Order: sequence, then structure tokens, then C-alpha cells
Amino acid sequence: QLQNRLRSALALVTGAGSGIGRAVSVRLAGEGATVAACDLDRAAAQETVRLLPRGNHAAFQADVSEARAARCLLEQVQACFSRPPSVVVSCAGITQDEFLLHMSEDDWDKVIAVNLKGTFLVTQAAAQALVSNGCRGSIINISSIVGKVGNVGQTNYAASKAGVIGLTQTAARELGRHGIRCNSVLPGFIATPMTQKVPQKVVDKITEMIPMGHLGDPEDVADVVAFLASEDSGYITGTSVEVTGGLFM
Amino acid sequence: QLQNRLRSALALVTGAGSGIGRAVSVRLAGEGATVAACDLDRAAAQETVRLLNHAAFQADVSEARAARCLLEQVQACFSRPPSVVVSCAGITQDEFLLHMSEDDWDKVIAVNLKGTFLVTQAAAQALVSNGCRGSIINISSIVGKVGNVGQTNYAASKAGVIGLTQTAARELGRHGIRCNSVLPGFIATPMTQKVPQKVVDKITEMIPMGHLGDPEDVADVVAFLASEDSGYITGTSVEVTGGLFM
Amino acid sequence: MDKVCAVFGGSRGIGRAVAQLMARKGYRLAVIARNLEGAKAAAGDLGGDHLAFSCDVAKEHDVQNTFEELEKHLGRVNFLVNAAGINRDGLLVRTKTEDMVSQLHTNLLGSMLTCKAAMRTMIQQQGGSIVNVGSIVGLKGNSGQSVYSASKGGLVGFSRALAKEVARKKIRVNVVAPGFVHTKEEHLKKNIPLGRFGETIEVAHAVVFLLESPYITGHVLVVDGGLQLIL
Amino acid sequence: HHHMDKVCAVFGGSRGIGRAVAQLMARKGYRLAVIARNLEGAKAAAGDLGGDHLAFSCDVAKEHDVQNTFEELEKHLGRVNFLVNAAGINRDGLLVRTKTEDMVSQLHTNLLGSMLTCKAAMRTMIQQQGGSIVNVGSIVGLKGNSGQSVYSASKGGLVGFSRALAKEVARKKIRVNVVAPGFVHTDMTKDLKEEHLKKNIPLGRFGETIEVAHAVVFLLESPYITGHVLVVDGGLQLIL
Ligand SMILES: NC(=O)c1ccc[n+]([C@@H]2O[C@H](COP(=O)([O-])OP(=O)(O)OC[C@H]3O[C@@H](n4cnc5c(N)ncnc54)[C@H](OP(=O)(O)O)[C@@H]3O)[C@@H](O)[C@H]2O)c1
Repeated sequence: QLQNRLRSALALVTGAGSGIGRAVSVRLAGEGATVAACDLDRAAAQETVRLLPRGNHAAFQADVSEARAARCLLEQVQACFSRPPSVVVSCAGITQDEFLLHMSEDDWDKVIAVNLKGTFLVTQAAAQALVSNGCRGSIINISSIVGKVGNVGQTNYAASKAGVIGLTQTAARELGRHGIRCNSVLPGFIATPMTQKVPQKVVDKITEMIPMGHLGDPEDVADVVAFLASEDSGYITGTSVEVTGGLFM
Repeated sequence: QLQNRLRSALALVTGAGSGIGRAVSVRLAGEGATVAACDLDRAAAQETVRLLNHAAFQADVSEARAARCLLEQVQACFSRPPSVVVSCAGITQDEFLLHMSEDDWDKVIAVNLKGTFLVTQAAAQALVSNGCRGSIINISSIVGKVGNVGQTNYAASKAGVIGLTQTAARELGRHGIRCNSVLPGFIATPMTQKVPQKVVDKITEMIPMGHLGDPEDVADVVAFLASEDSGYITGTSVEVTGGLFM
Repeated sequence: MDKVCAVFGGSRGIGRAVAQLMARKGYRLAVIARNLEGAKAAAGDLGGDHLAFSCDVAKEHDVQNTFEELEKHLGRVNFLVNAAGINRDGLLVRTKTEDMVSQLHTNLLGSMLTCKAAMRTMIQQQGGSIVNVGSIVGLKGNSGQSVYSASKGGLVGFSRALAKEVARKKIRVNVVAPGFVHTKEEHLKKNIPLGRFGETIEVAHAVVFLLESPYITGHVLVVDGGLQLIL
Repeated sequence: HHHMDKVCAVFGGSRGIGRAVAQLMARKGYRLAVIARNLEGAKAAAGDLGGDHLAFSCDVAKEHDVQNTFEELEKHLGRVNFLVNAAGINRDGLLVRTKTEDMVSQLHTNLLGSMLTCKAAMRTMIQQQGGSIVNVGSIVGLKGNSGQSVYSASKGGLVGFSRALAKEVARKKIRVNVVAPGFVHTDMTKDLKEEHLKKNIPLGRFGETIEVAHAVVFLLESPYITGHVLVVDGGLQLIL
């Protein structure tokens, strides 16, 4: 339908081994973009690459919460494709839900390190790789609708996702005159392995709360990402796009 | 008059040693609230108390052990948990995204975001355990809403504070504990004296009121949020920017 | 630079609670509405020295002559409270244009007329404070309240546009955005974090706060009890 | 090919953003209805689009003109399941120097006009168990601007309205969204200091009509996005 929109584009996707990150990799490759699928689980990253003119797609393993892994990842992609990724998407995220009164220091620090610090490190390294090559780019950070309104049992998750928004807004302001756009995606509840960790009736209640009356599929997020990645959104930066089905609008 | 508005309240203020936190202490004590002035600086907190029974405390909010220790020191000195909790403890390590080191990111997040989490968590626990309702006030920033150049770590933390407080407000609503965020613009504080004068001039021109805010202006909203006059306000971000980035 | 406040729609609900609270604080109030009998009754229990006026804020000149009566009997109006509004729930398909225009001119255009007439006085005195009472549904929207949402969402951008325009003249304009105020809730009040509907006096305390805060303008103060987090 | 069951009604599609939205959707397979007060201008717009696309004359302020337009809309092209509200006027001026007539004018054109349009679209979108509406607002609509008071008010209500309508009809497979463009090169931003302004803007330039048009098309084709305000300002909202 609309391939070759990203024909001349290398796309780095962290957490591409499952769910949203996987659907993003499929959609990006579906429009012509060579995808560098990154994930903590290499077996999951390789599985994504298997479901996809120059060379081929590549699987990468990196812990985005580690500063060294965030650097080595970018360097290894540049080593593989002889160029920095024009499209960078951060789907690497985890949940460690607990009520505020009972949340341990580890449940907090881990979510922050991966979702917030992890996104920061990926954003920073990707930006540095684009500035040192004079290449334009589009950085897409997957936040959440939780990052705007907060949520029960997600003190650590909401704070991290909200931080991503304030982070992306700053990045967009600095990388603006460097030809690099920065945007955040704010998805509602999506049919991904993350929401399979939500009890069925809680999902039922959520479903009857979403105005559209159903959980969105990961392809819906990929649609937004593909748009933000292309030059169709060339005048869109520092923007938060909500794909929630009307939830918490 | 509002000098008896908070007569029955015990107020815990982190970062009360300087700037906003000190002005917060002044206003709260000026409304009859006995202030538990906390700060990383031992002498600054004591001098704050001197300007204001009142007591001074020292703690590093970024560390988990020092956070729960602080709340225990308060409940031991006053035989009660603080009904008012204000988190003004924050720092700034500005640098461009491309050139921001890991340490400059880790420290700002730990103090501003994680430090605020620990205090808010320990405060709620002390209030729920004693079955006492209250009001938790986290001092974020207008930067948390729109971001600012050279402040990726600062914007991320402040933005995280908002989502943090929003979550807390929704969980602590059943226990009568109100949680709100204050989003102040640029205010005449020692922190503002860190950024160069040339930039301060540009900002002042961008501010609709055409001048930097006073720390008393920020304390004015904190005093309101801490009062019963805002007894139906929770999970709300209050902006004191003079119209800056409305 | 005394303490004289004009509260439009101060005969009932929030505006009545605003007038009541500011009377206790020592302000000289003016209760303005269409039904003069309601305005007199409101300004009657408000203590003494408080005046009542009749005005349809949806009319360009009705508000004009009302302000010249304000200036004539109370003097310079330092504080403006736009709490006059109407609401008729209904689907957009089942809503005739007459009702659509009606709410627009009352809840939106009406506040624009009042804020405009208060300018030249507040401008010449280089001091003034305005609070426009809106709603949470004006920003987040609500089913069966489209027309009301538009009218209550409009004066959010208006108040802010006026704020950046008049801030250099030491004049502040803010918006109170209340949620569900008590003046059906069973399967709705349970959702709200505070577990109850608000009160008009609780919304009024927010209004007075915005009027007395020296460094706050173009701000939308939400009084919902955490409703906006789940709405 | 096949049946063109994707019909879009672009109000204010004679020039500027509406015309660009038109041009773009015409090549994507949508059948169009160029609508504006000036019939001569709307006719010329539909000419370069194709023979399948028709032009109609209407003033969104008048309820009957909208009603009669949608009547002729269906009886010539079919049922309307896509809607674009790019019809709007702007007049810069201080509130104290603003006529009440000028207030009612913008309020009826930009706000009330977009309400009547969505109202009439409900009939055709329910009769097809599906629809998508994009209301063109502004990044000034929620943030406000000195001199654009009435415009901010009219554009402000567009967000609360579209969201309230989104919740109201979401179960009928009808999505309502708002595009919030920044400074765009049209007849509206003719005498604006692009020099002194763009020094602040992150992208350092104004947006073109097709950049906003793509955003409109995006929202119309995003199946899990309703009641959302998409901002296309090049990062202006971080400074405004
Ligand atoms: N350009 C910008 O920078 C900018 C910024 C923010 C928002 N917008 C929005 O973008 C939209 C279009 O862009 P533009 O206005 O700048 O382009 P424009 O060249 O001004 O086009 C405006 C269109 O609206 C139509 N229109 C005006 N009044 C109408 C009425 N009463 N009834 C029916 N149609 C009417 C006009 O048709 P006629 O020939 O019949 O008048 C014209 O085709 C506007 O609605 C505006 O709100 C633009």
C-alpha cells in the first residue's frame, strides 16, 4: 500500500523482541526501512528479525539501562550498516507494579533505570550518532497515557513515563536546529504481553472504560510510529501523540 | 486573616534551608503551623528555624535510609506524623543532551525525583499507620511540562514528579491524603543565581509579568494547598510562572 | 485599589458561594444576574453594603450599562468573577441550533463581554484580577455535554490569550475548572479519589485563592478531587 | 478499481490547509467535496482534483446552508464517512478594541460552524456505522496569544467539543480528533514577522499546508485515536 516511504532509512528499535516493539519493526520494514531490532533477550530480537534492497535486517542485544550497553549498541549498528539510524524508537520497557505504601526501592529503581534512564541513554547515543554525521533523524520515545494521568499501582511506571515526556520535549528543543525531530507516543492499553499480566476482569473493566470499547492492537501504535518516522510529519517535534481509544483524553 | 489557618498542623519541609523551602517555612509558621525544617545542609535548616515548637532536621532525601529516618525523627520529636509534607529539595546540573554525563543524570534524578518519591512514600506511611489524613505537596517545575534547553535531567525529574504525585493522589485518596504538584516558573532564589545573567534577562522578557517571581509567591500556593481551603483539590498541578508557558 | 469584586451569576451555585466567602473576607461584592429578585436575595444574606444588579451577559450593551452602574455605585472594580452560565444536557443530534447559540453567548461570549468592560478601569488603575469559572469537561469533554464543553473550553484559551495581553498591565486572568459539584452520583462518586462530589464553597475557596495570588495568571486551577485522572 | 466508499467532506477546502488536505486525500483514493462560501473558488479547487470530486457552496455559520449542503452532498456523491473542518476566519485585535459583532462572527464561523458541520455528519456517519472527524484548531487555541483573544476562544472550544463528541459517539465507530497547527504559510499568516518569530521556533521555520494536511489524513486513518489534539507547530508549544 505505502512501501518506500522509508526506503532509504535505517531504523533502530529497542525492545523489538515483543509486543509493540515487534509490531513497529514489522511496520517499519513493511514501508521499506531496514530495521535494527534491539532487545534484552537476543532470542526474542532474532525472532523479530526472522519475521521480516541493501543487505538484511539485524538483531542486537543490549541492556538499555546500562550506559555502556547504550553506547556499544549504537556503535555496533554503525559498524553493521556503516551509518547511524535515521529512525530511533524506544520500546524497551518493564513493569514492576505495587502500591505506594508497599513499593520497595528496587521496584522503583529498576523501572526508572529501564524506562526512564534507558530511554535517555538510547536517545542521547542516537542523537550523538546523528550530529557527528550531519544526518537528519526522528527520535520516537514510547511513553504511555499513564505518563499523563498516573495510575494505581504504578508510582514507578507513571513517574518514568512522565519523565520520558519531559525528556523528549527537551531533546526536541536542543536537536531542533540539528535537523532531528523528537516525539512521544502515549498508548492506552494494548494487546501486548505486558497487558496479559493484567487480570482478565481488570481488563474487562478497562475495556468498558475505553470509549472505543476494546483494547488496541500493537499495529495501532506502529501506525503512529511509522508516521512520526516518515517525512509526512516533518513539522512535528516535541509532540505527544495519544493512541488510547479515547481513554483518559 | 490566615495566621490561624494552619494552627493545628505539623509541617515537614525538605530543602527548607534556602530559597523556596525557607519561604515555605516562613509562610507555614506564619499561619500557626509548627514547621519541621529539613535540609541537606545542617546549618541552613537551623538558621531557617531561627528566622521562624519549631525544629531542624538533616537528611539526604536521595537515599532511602535517610528518608525513612527523617520521618521517624519527626514523629519522635512531635509524637505525631506531619500532616503537611512539602518537598522543596532539588538540585540542577545543566548540560546539553549530547554532552550530559551519566553522573549528571543520576544525581538530579535521585535528588529531585527519587528523593521526592521516598519522602512522599514515607510521609503517607506515617499518616496511614496513625490513621491521620493530610496533604502532600511536591514542588515540581514549569520545565516539567514543556522542557528546557540544557535541562534534560531536570525536566525528566520534574515531569516524573508530576506523574508520581498524580499516582499518589489516586491511591491515597481513600486515606484522606491529598497530593498535589506545584509548578513554579523562575523565582529569585540561589538556584536562579546559578544560571548566567544574560539568560536571566531573556527569560524576564519572556515572562508575561516581566519579572522574576518571589519565593513568597510560591509559598502562597503551598500554604493554600496545605490548608483545608483546598480540601477538594488533589492530583492537581498548580502553576506559578507569571504566565510563562501557560 | 480597595477590595471591590463583581461576581456575575452570584445569585446561585458557585457564584453565590464566591460572593458569600468574599463577603466574610471583607470584599465589597456586587451580585449580578438576570433575575434581579435572586440577586437581591443573594446580596441580602451576604451581610450589608453589598449591592445587586440585573444583567444578561449575553447582551453587548446590557453588560455595558451594568458596568457603568457598578462604577457609579461601587466604584472601580478590582476583581471580576465570571460564574454566570447555563447547561442543558443532550446529544448533538438532538440539539437545535437555538440552544447551541444560547450556551455559547452565555457561557463564552458573555464572559468575553464582561472581561472587556472591566479592562479600561483595570487598565487605567494598572491593577486587576479576573477569574473565569469553567469546568473539567471543558478540557476533557463529556458525553451528552458537547455544547457545554465547547462553551466551557473556549474561555480557557480566551483567558490565557487575555493573560499574555494584559499581564504587562499588572492584570491577571485565571480559570477555575471544577468537577462534579453538589448543588445519580452513586455509580460515579465511587470513581472519584476523594469519594464524593464537591461543594460550591470548596470551588469558591479556589476562586478567591487565584484572585489573591500575585504571580499566577493564565492558569487553569482544577477542583475535581482527582476526577481528571480517571475521566 | 471498486466502489469509492470513502467519502470526505472538506469544509474550507477552497484554499490553504483545507485545499491541501483535499489534494492529498484525492490521491489516496478518497472522493471529495470542496466546500466554501465562494463557489467560484471551490469549483476551481475540485477541477485539479478530478471529475469524481465535486464542489459545493456553503457558509458554516448558517445552519440551513449546512443542512442544504449535506442534503446535496448525499444526493450526488453518497454517504459522508469522513469530515474535515478547515473553515475558519481570523481577525487580530485587542479585546478592548474588538466589536461584539466581530466576536459573534468568529465564534459562529470557527466554533459554531464546526459544531453544525459535525451535527449533520452524524446522520451520514451513523447510517454507515463508521466515521472520522478532524477539527482544525490551533496551538493558540489552548495556549492563547496577545491579540488573538477571540480566535483563541473560538479555537479553544473546538477541543472540548471534539472530545465531548468523541466520548459521545465512540461506540458508533466514529472518531473525532483535533489538529493543532502552529504557524502555517496561508492567506491567514500573510503579514506576520516570520523573521523575528522563527528565531525561537525549534525547526526554525513555518509549516507548509501539506505538512498540516498529512497530519489531518493521519488522524483520519488512525483507527485507535479519538478525542486527541495533534500538534503540528514544529515545537512552538514549548515556547508559547
Ligand atoms: N494558516 C495558519 O497559520 C493556521 C493556523 C492555525 C489554524 N489554522 C486553521 O486552518 C484552517 C485553514 O487554513 P487558513 O484559514 O489559514 O487558510 P485560508 O486560505 O484562510 O482558507 C480558509 C478557508 O475557509 C473557508 N471559509 C472561511 N469562512 C467560511 C465560512 N463562514 N463558511 C464556510 N467556509 C469558510 C474559506 O473559503 P471562502 O473562499 O468561502 O472564504 C477558505 O477556503 C482555518 O480554519 C484555521 O482555523 C490555520
